[PDB]
Amino acid sequence: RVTPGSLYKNWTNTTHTAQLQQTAVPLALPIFNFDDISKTLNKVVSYSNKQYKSLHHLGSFKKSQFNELFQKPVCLVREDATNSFLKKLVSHPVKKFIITGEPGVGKTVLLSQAHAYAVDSKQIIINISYPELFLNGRNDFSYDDDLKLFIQPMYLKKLIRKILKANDPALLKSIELSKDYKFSNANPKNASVKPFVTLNKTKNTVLDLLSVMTHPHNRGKLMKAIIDELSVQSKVPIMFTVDNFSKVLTTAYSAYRNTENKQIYSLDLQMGKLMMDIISGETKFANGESSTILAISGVDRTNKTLPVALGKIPVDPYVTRYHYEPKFVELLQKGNVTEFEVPKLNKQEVNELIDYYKQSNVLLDKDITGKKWENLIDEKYFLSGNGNPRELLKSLVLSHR
Amino acid sequence: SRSVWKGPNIVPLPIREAMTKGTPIRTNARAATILPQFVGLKFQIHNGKEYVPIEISEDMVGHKLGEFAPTRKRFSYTQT
Amino acid sequence: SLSPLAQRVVTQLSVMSASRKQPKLLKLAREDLIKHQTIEKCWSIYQQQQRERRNLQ
Amino acid sequence: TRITLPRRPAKKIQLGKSRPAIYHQFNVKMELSDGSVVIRRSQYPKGEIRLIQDQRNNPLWNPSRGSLDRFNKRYSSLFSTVELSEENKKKTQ
Amino acid sequence: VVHILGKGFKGKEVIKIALASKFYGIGKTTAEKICSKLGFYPWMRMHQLSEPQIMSIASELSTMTIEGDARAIVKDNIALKRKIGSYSGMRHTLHLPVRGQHTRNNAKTARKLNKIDRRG
RNA sequence: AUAUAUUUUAGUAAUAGAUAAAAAUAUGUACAGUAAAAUUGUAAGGAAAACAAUAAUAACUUUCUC
RNA sequence: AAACUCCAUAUAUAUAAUUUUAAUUAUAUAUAAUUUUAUAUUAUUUAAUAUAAAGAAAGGAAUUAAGACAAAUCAUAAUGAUCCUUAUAAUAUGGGUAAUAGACGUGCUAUAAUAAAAUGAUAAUAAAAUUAUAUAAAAUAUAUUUAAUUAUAUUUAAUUAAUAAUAUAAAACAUUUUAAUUUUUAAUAUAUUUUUUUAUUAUAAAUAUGAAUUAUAAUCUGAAAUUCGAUUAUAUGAAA
Ligand SMILES: Nc1nc2c(ncn2[C@@H]2O[C@H](COP(=O)(O)OP(=O)(O)O)[C@@H](O)[C@H]2O)c(=O)[nH]1
Ligand SMILES: [Mg+2]
Ligand SMILES: [Mg+2]
Ligand SMILES: [Mg+2]
Ligand SMILES: [Mg+2]
Ligand SMILES: [Mg+2]
Ligand SMILES: [Mg+2]
Ligand SMILES: [Mg+2]
Ligand SMILES: [Mg+2]
Ligand SMILES: [Mg+2]
Ligand SMILES: [Mg+2]
Ligand SMILES: [Mg+2]
Ligand SMILES: [Mg+2]
Ligand SMILES: [Mg+2]
Ligand SMILES: [Mg+2]
Ligand SMILES: [Mg+2]
Ligand SMILES: [Mg+2]
Ligand SMILES: [Mg+2]
Ligand SMILES: [Mg+2]
Ligand SMILES: [Mg+2]
Repeated sequence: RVTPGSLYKNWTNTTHTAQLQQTAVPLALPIFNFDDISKTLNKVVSYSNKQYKSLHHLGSFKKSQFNELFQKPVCLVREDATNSFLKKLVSHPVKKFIITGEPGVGKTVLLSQAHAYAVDSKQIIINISYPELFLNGRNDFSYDDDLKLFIQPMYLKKLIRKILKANDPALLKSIELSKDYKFSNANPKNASVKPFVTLNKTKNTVLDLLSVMTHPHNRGKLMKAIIDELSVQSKVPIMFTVDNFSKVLTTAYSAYRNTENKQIYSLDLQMGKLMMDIISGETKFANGESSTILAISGVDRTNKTLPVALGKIPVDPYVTRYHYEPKFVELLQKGNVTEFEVPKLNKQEVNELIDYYKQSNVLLDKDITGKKWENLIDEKYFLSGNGNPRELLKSLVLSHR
Repeated sequence: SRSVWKGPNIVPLPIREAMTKGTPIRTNARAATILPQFVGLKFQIHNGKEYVPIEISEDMVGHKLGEFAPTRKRFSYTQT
Repeated sequence: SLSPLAQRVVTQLSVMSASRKQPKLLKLAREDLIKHQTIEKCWSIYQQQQRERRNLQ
Repeated sequence: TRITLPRRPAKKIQLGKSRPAIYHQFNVKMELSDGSVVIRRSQYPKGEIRLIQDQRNNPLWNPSRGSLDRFNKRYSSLFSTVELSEENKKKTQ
Repeated sequence: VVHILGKGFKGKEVIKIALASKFYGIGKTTAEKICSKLGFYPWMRMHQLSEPQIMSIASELSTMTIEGDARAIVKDNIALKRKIGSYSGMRHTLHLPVRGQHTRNNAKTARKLNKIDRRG
């Protein structure tokens, strides 16, 4: 008893997935570029078209945000938060960050900005938004024999596709291969004719490698090969990113069960192990400017692990595996992860946001009409808990109290 | 003693004399666990009112004696 | 038409019945028939002899 | 009221044509309680059977020659005769 | 659609849960163990199963003491109870509650299905 | 081992004996046989259900044998 | 009757070497209101409405008279009369008070998505009360390959208490999941909705509700758990 047009989903899903961004005012806002941050240092800025294209593919813009409020997802540049982070990324020798903060402070937004910057500066981006998919057991998996770990060839395929599409092909096909690669063919065409697909050293490309389509049991092998290729190449920078890395840290054991009924460890998987290797000084990328940018989510569980990894708490040895996994900490220490605290909004920034919202026509009538502007701003600041952006946004729009 | 450790529930009885010569054992215990040492001994277990004659088979070995002497009469209704 | 119990009874009945379970008749050639007769007669004689031996004893 | 199988018309066996009921029978080996095997013709399809309770292990047929099991299993550490002697005072009865 | 060991299954039915629902011998833990043995990802659906996987499941079910055999064990136990002049056996025979309950009022479920031939 | 085609089987049903005192075609003819009671027993079975058993072989023929 | 009374409230004073700390408290002693004042608007100096300025100022408990109902209690206890005195008095062992056709009250749990379940350790936020016929912390072991959870066992740290324990309150709020529901899944492509979209293929009246009833195994208390107790596990999964 359902039509195509009617809304059948729950609220959060509906807001994400039903395009109510359709009925919205076009806004001629400035464009996000790191080279011209001096112009737009503390102003709202729409992303470039190319950036948007890349960012959507990656999975930067998420469901629980209020990206439905505008024509397209929008951020502002911040001197204390985003700009400083970008500068650190540019300058630091290690280039290896974990974006920490309170729930709703704007970690994902920071990640999205970092991605956009990377896109601008001719870099490949391997984004893993929501590791919950590979960590929790809701897709097929298999123990590979060559690689001593469990591969996940539904998730992997999706990730490969994202990598292919998020990045431009000219940058991606500038990379020649280091080794030759045999794979099992899995086209609808040439199934009987071509039993195997072969990629040569100099002739073939990374783009071509990505476009390969194998059976599930070779997908993990393909992924491994791709990563190796990217590590080897020194022509283009590789930005690796993992958002909701908190889940990964806490969920040490996956929901998958091996032959004997017991839970599989995250490092015994392909994806989680690979990710950990990337984080640590192990799969070292040949080029400079090649970063790993991790991000915590307030959604996920909290425990002693991440604080212990960083310069926060001394290592209590007696706390349990559930609330403190030491292997993960050790791995984090190995690859010198310098954490980045996202600061809460200043008064001026809050004011600027409120002004933008007013321009876009999100503010309620009781806020605008018959009220001093400065007083309103102060109230908004108070209700957000002194500049938590999400909370502020909620107070503005989702209050109706 | 129900729990496997510390069991069974043992009671003093005239067992050896019954074993020698078929003299039924009039139990008023009802909470003594039956043992393998008395299968094929005649017991006369109390019912509240009247002692009930039973010959202990090998299927009874785990159970209590009072489980085989049903105290209440089988219920009926006088359809008036 | 019939219950499962009725069906099972019918099956049981069939087990006992000669309906469509029995082979063709054992036909013989005349020489074969003679051979059979000689086998049977000799056997019968032997059995009689044995009976007499036992009886005599 | 009376449960029946209602008869069809009977098939006329002609005089002389009546054939004896030779039922299908297998030669079946019965191994008794001890290793003594005996062949017997049987209608059920099983070439070999071995028997547990027979005349060859019954006391009536040779005078000259699992609740309990469960109990034994779960009161094994105690080892439960001496125990009988200990728990058998014949004063009270 | 997807038949396995005689029991029919609708598609999109999560395998372990479906197994627990249908087969008499198994609950939650047993179904999970079976899935682990066979190597299905948890929350895999019944429609996703290939034919060899189905056969392997069927084999696993056959190896386990389930369905009619499991039911029979329960029946045998109650028959044994009845055989000895036991209180529990007596209760089973008379269709009253067995587990030391009250029956001045509310003993309707027991009356309905405390038989010697229990399950159905 | 498996696929298709063409067949064959499975409609599962009682008498197997010239049946002989359970019940059923009550008039013809041909062939053959003998009932009942009482008694002694035997799972439920009991005075009363079913099944078993309960007069005599002299002479004769054939067969085997001392 | 009201009032004095108690609890709770506001204020003041006292005391507490601010390690028995919670001073944001506890407890003795006061004071405080059955609130006051003024402007108006209706009805006759007052009384209800409204407005204003002054205040922390707004509840609950106990107390339920006379009579009546020959209301309830001789099973809290006691006493009158009356009856029993080897029994209607006294002790032990077991059984019963838990029986089950129908019926009647009180409750509890349910019949799923403005509602159920997993999870949430720099442990979100309470109060009141108990612990020398005790309260039992941490930690080890088993159920259970990690560990947590829950349940037992092991063994008693601390305190007979503003000091330690019972005891990290729970809803809340947040992520995840949820059949009925082809209102979803997964194979392909697809892309500026990517924890997602579109296209084409295949996905065909009690559940992944409920927890009655029963089977087996363990554990707890006790000397003893059969009639007849309480947990945990693996199955069972009515009715609704
Ligand atoms: N920094 C920043 N954050 C914003 C802006 N606009 C909205 N946000 C909010 O940033 C939030 C993302 O915070 P995040 O740290 O991912 O929350 P978490 O997932 O709970 O950790 C969203 O909820 C947005 O509402 C902006 O212009 N800048
Ligand atoms: Mg996040
Ligand atoms: Mg089941
Ligand atoms: Mg008063
Ligand atoms: Mg203080
Ligand atoms: Mg009065
Ligand atoms: Mg009266
Ligand atoms: Mg009175
Ligand atoms: Mg009196
Ligand atoms: Mg008295
Ligand atoms: Mg007395
Ligand atoms: Mg009562
Ligand atoms: Mg009441
Ligand atoms: Mg519910
Ligand atoms: Mg403890
Ligand atoms: Mg304390
Ligand atoms: Mg808590
Ligand atoms: Mg129903
Ligand atoms: Mg349930
Ligand atoms: Mg429930």
